[PDB]
Amino acid sequence: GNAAALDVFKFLSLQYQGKNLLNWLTEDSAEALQALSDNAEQAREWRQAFIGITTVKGAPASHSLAKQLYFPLPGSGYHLLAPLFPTSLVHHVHALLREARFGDAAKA
RNA sequence: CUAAGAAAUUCACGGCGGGCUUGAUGUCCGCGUCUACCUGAUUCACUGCCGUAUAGGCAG
Repeated sequence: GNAAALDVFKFLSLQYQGKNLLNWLTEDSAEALQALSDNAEQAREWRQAFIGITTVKGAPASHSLAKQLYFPLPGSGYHLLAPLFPTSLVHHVHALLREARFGDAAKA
């Protein structure tokens, strides 16, 4: 999304009590939905806004510039199989490679 | 029915200034290489004659 809009993500990435405020907003809790408000229904619509950062917006779509690749089924069929780029897996493998190449226990 | 399908890197250029690598040196003792064979498979497609012949035949 927008790079100037990442203040919401820096606000959601806080580890205030023992966990993220995101997962505190997923489950029903008394400390949740009451700290950030003085009205009830306003806190409900703020929850339904703030929990929507993990929900896909819009109809499912893969662009013409995106990749989608037929896969033959065992009987006579095909599935379209549009693959996406795993940025979390690339970030995990990239962190593993930087830790194995540049880490303190590797430099030792 | 292929991480499918698509694509102009390109223009120009002074690397050269200079130089002592030197001395010195024990390679060295010793040694069983034997054994046994078909080059011959048509392996020399030859030399010459009659004929105008390259076509064809003939002699040794």
